[PDB]
Amino acid sequence: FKFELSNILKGARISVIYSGGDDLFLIGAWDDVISKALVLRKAFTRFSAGKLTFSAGIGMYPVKYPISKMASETGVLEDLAKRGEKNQVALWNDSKVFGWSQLEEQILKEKMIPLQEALTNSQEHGKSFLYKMLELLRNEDQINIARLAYLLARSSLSEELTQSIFAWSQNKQQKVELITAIEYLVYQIRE
Amino acid sequence: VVKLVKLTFKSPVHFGMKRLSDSNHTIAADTLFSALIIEALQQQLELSHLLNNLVITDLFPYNKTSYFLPKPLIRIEGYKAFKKLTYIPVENYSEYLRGEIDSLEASKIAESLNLGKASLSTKVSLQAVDHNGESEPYSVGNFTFYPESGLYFLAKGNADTIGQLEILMHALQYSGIGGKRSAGYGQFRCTIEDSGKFDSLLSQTGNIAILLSSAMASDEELVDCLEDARYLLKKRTGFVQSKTYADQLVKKKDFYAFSAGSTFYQKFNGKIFDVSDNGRHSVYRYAKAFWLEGKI
Amino acid sequence: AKTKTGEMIDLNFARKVVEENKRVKEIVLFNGLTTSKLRNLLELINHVYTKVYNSDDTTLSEDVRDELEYLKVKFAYESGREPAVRTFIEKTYVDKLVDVVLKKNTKKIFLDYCKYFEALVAYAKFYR
Amino acid sequence: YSKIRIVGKIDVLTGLHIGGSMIGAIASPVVRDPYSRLPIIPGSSIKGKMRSLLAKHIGQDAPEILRLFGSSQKGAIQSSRLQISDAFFSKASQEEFDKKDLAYTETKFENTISRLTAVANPRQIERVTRGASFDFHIIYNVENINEVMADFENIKTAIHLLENDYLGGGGTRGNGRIRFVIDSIDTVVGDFDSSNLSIK
Amino acid sequence: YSKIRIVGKIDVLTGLHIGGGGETSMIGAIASPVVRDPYSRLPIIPGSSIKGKMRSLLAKHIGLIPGQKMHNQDAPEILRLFGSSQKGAIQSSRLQISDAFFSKASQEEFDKKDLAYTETKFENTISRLTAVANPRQIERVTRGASFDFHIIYNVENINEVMADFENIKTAIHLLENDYLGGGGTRGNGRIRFVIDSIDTVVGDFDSSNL
Amino acid sequence: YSKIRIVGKIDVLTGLHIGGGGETSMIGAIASPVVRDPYSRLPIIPGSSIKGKMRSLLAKHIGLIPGQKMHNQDAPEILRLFGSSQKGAIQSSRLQISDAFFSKASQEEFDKKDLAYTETKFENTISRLTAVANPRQIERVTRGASFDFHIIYNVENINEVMADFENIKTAIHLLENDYLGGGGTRGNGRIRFVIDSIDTVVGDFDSSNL
Repeated sequence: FKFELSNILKGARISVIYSGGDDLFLIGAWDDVISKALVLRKAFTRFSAGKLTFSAGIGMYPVKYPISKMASETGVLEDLAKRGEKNQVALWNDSKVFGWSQLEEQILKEKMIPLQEALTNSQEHGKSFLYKMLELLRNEDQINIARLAYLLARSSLSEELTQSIFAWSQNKQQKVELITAIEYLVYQIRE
Repeated sequence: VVKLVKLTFKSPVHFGMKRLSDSNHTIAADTLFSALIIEALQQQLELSHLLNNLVITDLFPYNKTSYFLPKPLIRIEGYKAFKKLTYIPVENYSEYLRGEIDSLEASKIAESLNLGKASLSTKVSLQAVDHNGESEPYSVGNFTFYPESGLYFLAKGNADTIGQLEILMHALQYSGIGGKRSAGYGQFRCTIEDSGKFDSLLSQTGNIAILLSSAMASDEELVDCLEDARYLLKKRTGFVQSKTYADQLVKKKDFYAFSAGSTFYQKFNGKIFDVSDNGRHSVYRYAKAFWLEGKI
Repeated sequence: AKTKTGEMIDLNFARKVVEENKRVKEIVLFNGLTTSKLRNLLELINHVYTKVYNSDDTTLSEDVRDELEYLKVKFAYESGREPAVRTFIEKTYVDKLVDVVLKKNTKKIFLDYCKYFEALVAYAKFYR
Repeated sequence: YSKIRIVGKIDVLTGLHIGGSMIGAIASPVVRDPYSRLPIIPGSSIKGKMRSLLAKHIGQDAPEILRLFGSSQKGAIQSSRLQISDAFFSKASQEEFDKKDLAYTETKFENTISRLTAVANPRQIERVTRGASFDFHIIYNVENINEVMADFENIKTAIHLLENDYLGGGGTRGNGRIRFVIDSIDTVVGDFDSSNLSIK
Repeated sequence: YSKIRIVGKIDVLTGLHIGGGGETSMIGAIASPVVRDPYSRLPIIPGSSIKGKMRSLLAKHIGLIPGQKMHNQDAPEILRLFGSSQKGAIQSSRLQISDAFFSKASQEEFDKKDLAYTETKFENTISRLTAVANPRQIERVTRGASFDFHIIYNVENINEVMADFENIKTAIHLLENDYLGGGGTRGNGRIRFVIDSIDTVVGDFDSSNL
Repeated sequence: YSKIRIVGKIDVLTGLHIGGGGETSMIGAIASPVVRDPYSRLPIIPGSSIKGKMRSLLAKHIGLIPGQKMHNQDAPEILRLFGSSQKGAIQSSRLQISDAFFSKASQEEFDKKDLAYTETKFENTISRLTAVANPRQIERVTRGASFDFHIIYNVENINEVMADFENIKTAIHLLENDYLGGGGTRGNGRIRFVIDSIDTVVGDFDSSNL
């Protein structure tokens, strides 16, 4: 909690308010807090040999936002992850709750990384393309799934990614992950 | 003459305990008694009768299904569920005293509570903006009750005392209770009726006794009552709320009282305490005891 | 509603029927159906869709019912002109669903038919 | 000591925003009831707007507005006479919006064009849809009988100003235009006569 | 304290398009819907869109300071009229410009002759690279339409009321020669203001000469 | 900040077709209509069409950079005149070309002859392998019709007004030597510009020379 944690956070814009005992409280850049929370999770598994898991809640706030409200609202997010059976994390909004392996692998690496290389590689693709896909996603009507396919058809995106994005949208769980993947890319690419 | 008074709250309530941000779902008997005293002062009604002849219970949750009493402080031979279990339906509470309630049923009772939802309103003060300043934000705690749910309390007193309580509660309906009343919160509607069930819980004989209201005994009663007790000692502090008291608002003297639900093997009569210091009028705090007898 | 062999008509069936017809050669749909004829039929259904959209009452008015009848007439005319349009109309059962919409006589069923048509167009674009 | 209940409906003439997030999502949600999710108008907003308009009209320091809206100054502790409950979305308006499948709160897309780069920044705000109605309850406390008429004339001036003014949000840009319809004025507590008294 | 009410008509000289949000689009439907009053489904002119255009035109006429970063660095007349948010120098906006709603007179006129309140203008964009048109559908309020606009002026400094109304008349004259809404450089949004009245709703002020 | 208003007329030398979709017609009837003003039902020339044709011709004349892909990459004069949206170099549009409406004098002249403003041209396509005709009916505005345009020029920089109006003159000359609307390569949309008045409506700029 105290000695090893400092080595884990090395190289990240993170400030430990307190580690106390089992309960942690950290404040830092939104990008590094998410990254180190995954790194904390994997180091915790090796330390505990898998017998122990920890549930966390992650929030995103502006700098001018009060510190007390950061602790209060993010504690409720942890309370959401703790509410589910054992290993859970609550990222950003309460609706976005994922397993630690799900957030690291199914979201950041499976989906976001292909999206990141997509924008750079394609001149036509722009934040505008991401937002248009995001509007079709987050729409319960199944018609938007057809509209996504229509949007993907003329989008001039790569065939493998076009099949990948279409497949993720149809599945109920994979859609949530695809939505989060775009958001993270949108947040990471602002300005 | 035990009378059940049920409050159904139209708008959210603050019911502050330590700050403006935090909100309590209920209030202790001292807060309601202070509100009654203020109302009697406004209505030009004598305070002596209310102070002497009235013993009131803390406000407690209720739904359409069950009325919830405080968890008694008794030894338990898991524990997290009992910590989470703050209120027990009155029929369940006798079983809890008998000790038949297990951990899973304790958690089920705790989740059964559907009193309402606690929120936090974010507001501003724009007064400085006119006088070449900046606005300042602040936060007010709120608790909005579900449509079936509400709060309740039991009051025992003489017939005239009960009628005076009825009039004062009729006025309190529009006066409101809690923080930030007269600013959009605390508005409620009250209905006072005799309750056979509560009277059956009232009349009972047991080895142990449990407080229904926040209370504290005098020193002479303290000597006998304190021994062989499990209690929670809660601090009652606040700012005086009156125009007559002083030119500027003055804090009340800090008080410490046994929390409602505390178990005493020896019962003690309550005392109305004075937490005023160097004020024009004495500030009254309610520490009278409402007792329920139980067997463990 | 439902098709022959008891299959269910939905956007899932729109995708399925666009896929089964899809033949590699160039990608050929419904034996030579082009995007332009599909967009012409979509223009017809879009005119009717705008008529209904502007309205708020759930029951289909007389004018939109006559519009659906003329839609059936245009379906027949385009089927007669082009074999591929006839094949598309019989495989997707669009005129039969126009009959079903007329039978139901509600805004919900017409909007669902419009969604089905739009899904057919979208998946035709996607699978090309 | 009497109390006068004012029962009224506030009509949203233009989309109302009382304020109170995820990318691509309305970042300015209106105040809503935590349980029923019906948007509400906090009684604090009404009280503050009325007090501000009374300050502008009379001119705060003035004894009349301070008695009406409460005073905590040293030596001048005054209880607020106007206790205004948060406005609640009305039942009739709720049914009229349940018909035709209309949402209770419209979202308004707005942009700001910079004076330097001419670029446009987009904001999505939540506004209570025009045509809504919020029941409003106000309790006037008759601390002194002699000042009742004067206080009610002050209320009337404040109401008239608010009719010509807005309520919450950016009202200089069209949001917050409201109209007050008062269902009744009545003495709930006490023997005071409020039949002659009209808020408007 | 006084409030001066300015009620009038905005007549659409050429089709008016002010963007709308939160509606997904059917394939083959309008690409850009206009902002509509959700209760009545009739298009409206947002008060903010008129205030922003009016203020922008008036500020350009008065003259922007070199490298003006914010809207609070405008001339003292512009901040006096439309409001300022400078830290420690906040000025209340005298102009409260409300939303302009599709008038019932134009409603009756368009119900006669069976005319839609809005019309879809079909457009395209021929690229400079491949010379291929890319069609779009812009919804626009019809040319016959009229909108009832309602502005409030706050009489804070009586000595500046005449100058403020002169600036208002200059801004409205600029706006009549300018457009409102989007796409105005391609023929959209041209409008005419018809001031029905300039009444004083609040106070004892005399506004007959304005 | 000045606003100069150019007002004149567009004379249809050869039948003008500006395509507007959204119309269903009977089997064998008119296939492609023209853009019309919904309120009057009379043919219109959108300001989008005029601005797009003028900007395209002017950009061609000044020159296209090799491998140009977007309109924001046009010459600086074109971006100054018709507007731009490039990142970090947003240039406002000094030209605000408006929709050209059917002239009332031309309407009365056509009513004198009992003549319809729009003619249905009958055309066909002869296949190259089957030599089978495919018939089409295209609506066109009748030759001899006039549309009165309305252009607003915003004098942002006093120095460049003469050069801007020289470019406007060049663009109008190109458009006169070119067509407007669709089908012009096959003899449609030939127009003539007759300028009636160039005057400074807003400001104190001197527009006598222009």
